[PDB]
Amino acid sequence: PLMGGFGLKHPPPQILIKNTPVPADPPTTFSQAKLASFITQYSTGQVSVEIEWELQKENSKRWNPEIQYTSNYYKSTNVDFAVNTEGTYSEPRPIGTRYLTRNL
Amino acid sequence: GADGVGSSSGNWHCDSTWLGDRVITTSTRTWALPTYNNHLYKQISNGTSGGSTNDNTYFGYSTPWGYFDFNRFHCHFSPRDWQRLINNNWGFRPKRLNFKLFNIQVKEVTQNEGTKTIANNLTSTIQVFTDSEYQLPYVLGSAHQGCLPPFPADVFMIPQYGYLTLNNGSQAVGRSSFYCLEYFPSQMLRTGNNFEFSYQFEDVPFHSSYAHSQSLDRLMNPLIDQYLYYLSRTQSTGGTQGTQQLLFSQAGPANMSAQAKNWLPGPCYRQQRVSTTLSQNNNSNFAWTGATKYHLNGRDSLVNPGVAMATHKDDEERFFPSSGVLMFGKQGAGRDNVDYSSVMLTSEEEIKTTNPVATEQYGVVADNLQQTNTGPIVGNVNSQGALPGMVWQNRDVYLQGPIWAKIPHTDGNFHPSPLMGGFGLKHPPPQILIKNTPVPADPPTTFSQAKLASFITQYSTGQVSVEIEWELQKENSKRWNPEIQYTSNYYKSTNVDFAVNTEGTYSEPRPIGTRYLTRNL
Amino acid sequence: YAHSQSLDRLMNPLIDQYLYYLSRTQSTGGTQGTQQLLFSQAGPANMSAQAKNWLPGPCYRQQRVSTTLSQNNNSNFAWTGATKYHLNGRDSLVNPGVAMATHK
Repeated sequence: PLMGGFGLKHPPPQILIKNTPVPADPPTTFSQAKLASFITQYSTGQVSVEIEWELQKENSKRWNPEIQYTSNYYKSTNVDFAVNTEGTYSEPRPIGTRYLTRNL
Repeated sequence: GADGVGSSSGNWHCDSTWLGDRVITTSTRTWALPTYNNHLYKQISNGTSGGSTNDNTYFGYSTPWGYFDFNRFHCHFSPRDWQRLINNNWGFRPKRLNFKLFNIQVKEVTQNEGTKTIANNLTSTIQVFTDSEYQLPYVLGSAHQGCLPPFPADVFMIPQYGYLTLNNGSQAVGRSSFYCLEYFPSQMLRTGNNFEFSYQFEDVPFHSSYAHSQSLDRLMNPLIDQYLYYLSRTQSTGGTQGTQQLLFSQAGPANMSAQAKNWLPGPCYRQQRVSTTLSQNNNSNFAWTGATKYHLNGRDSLVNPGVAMATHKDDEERFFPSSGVLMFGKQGAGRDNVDYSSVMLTSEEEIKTTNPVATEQYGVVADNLQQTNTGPIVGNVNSQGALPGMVWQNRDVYLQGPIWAKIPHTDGNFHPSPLMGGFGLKHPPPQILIKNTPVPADPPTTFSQAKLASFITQYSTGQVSVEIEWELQKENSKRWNPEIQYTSNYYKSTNVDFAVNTEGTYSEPRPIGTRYLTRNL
Repeated sequence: YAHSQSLDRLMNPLIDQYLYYLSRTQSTGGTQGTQQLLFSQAGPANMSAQAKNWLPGPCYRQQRVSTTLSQNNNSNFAWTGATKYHLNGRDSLVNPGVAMATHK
């Protein structure tokens, strides 16, 4: 992909879900038309997903230290990647995936 | 059991599997069953004492019961899956069907001032039974409304069940039959339970989908003559005197009309002809008056459609018989006195080969018996019965049309097959009947002889699923050039056909005939 | 046995049909008789126009006779106006004929 990530020829299927429509009380006398009324409705539940990942271990002889992604040492108003006063979770900056080095 | 309220009693199957020749098609819809007749049986009638005439008199009952009607094709075939059927196949017939109710939930409702409020009633039940002994009037096959809506998102209302019986005028005779449906074994269902049964269609002929490539009179060999002779000329020709003489000839390529032919066109029962162009039709109302009718028990009944007959001959598109063709509506078309634009007109053109044109005479026969002094006179046969040596084609079926009908059980019938098309059956699929189990309101403390006149307003809803295993007759043919196929327009349009519109109203633009592929007669 | 349902009454009294028939050939309710094709559905109101799947049995007419003497004509039509079939020059009266309802 241009956005990055993995291209796949058989991606994970997409799950589709809908409330089963519940019609309100239809009239007594038959009517040809389809039922235009329904009971306002919504549903809630829990969903769980796991992904088993495979890693390629980093095996390298570079003498000096590498570069690593690390949180700031210095004080700040409030913790990054954590909630704020009013409870709004916030992530300050994007995280690149490339730090460790490899000989071309 | 292991069902209970917390668990759902079924799944949702809408699918079509093409397995070799067999093709399994299933469907599912959401249904809602209103209480009918405040749980009463009612004698209903229409007397001619009112504006009604003697033809419209009926006598009958309207029961609280209601019945699932799946009888129409468009229930069981998605238009694409109905395309694969008519493009690739000569013929098809059903074999066995299966039927399921499930996820039944019952509800009640109360009216408190203007507040209209619904709740669930867990214990309340509904009753379900099929007639497998055919002990009831079988009212499917008259193409009444209310069949499972084509587009599976729709939710439909189960139609009320009633029937008609003998009358004399508005009153009834001694043979008038009554039926109390609660008098049959039925199953009572609770929101946990489901209902299922399996049916098997009786042996039935493949419905022919194809158009003969050879008109019935053209079976000859173009090149070769015949060894038979016919009477070409009664009068000595090329002389000043008209002396009569019998001369004979052979019918070759030159004159093909006189050739001896081994078969006859199908039977013919005339219709009146009508043009879509208004100026061409007469100025009058001949609709009912000049209509083609049959007289029964003093009640003149219009013949709709009538026997299967070619709609219009070659190089006239516009003329169609009065009642001869099935006529559907466009989506959202009015009920009564709606203009021509809203109705759709099926056409018989496929069968023009083997059957006579509907609006034209079948044949000509001699009226008189000739003599020296008597000139021969020949009359028209407007209606011609069946004679030995006649072949014909039954009426085509359409995506909207009915699938079957119940052959009446009588001692003598000639080639049963419905006029609407479809399959005739001597043991059709049973009809399912269903009703809310009536729940009485609080009766008084002191005993009362009278039956309980109050009930809790109620309705129920659930899911229904039906599958039909079909058998196909594969199309095996050597025709060199391409066939004709049913295909959607290539050119752009406001919006897709057979698909929803802006406001969400599903619509089907035109009927779909079953006959494209060709077969050598 | 005697069928409890006359052949034209097989319908459902309550429900309409989805087929249409030709109700009226002429624009109605105007001073001018301009012809117009209007269509309708046959419901409970008009049951005669409904599309029916079968036909009455075959028919070969007979002459009608009343037991009341005054009502019948004054003549001998017995043999003369009889319903006959012609075979090999010998006209043979049809007795009884095909099974047909005696009187309406």
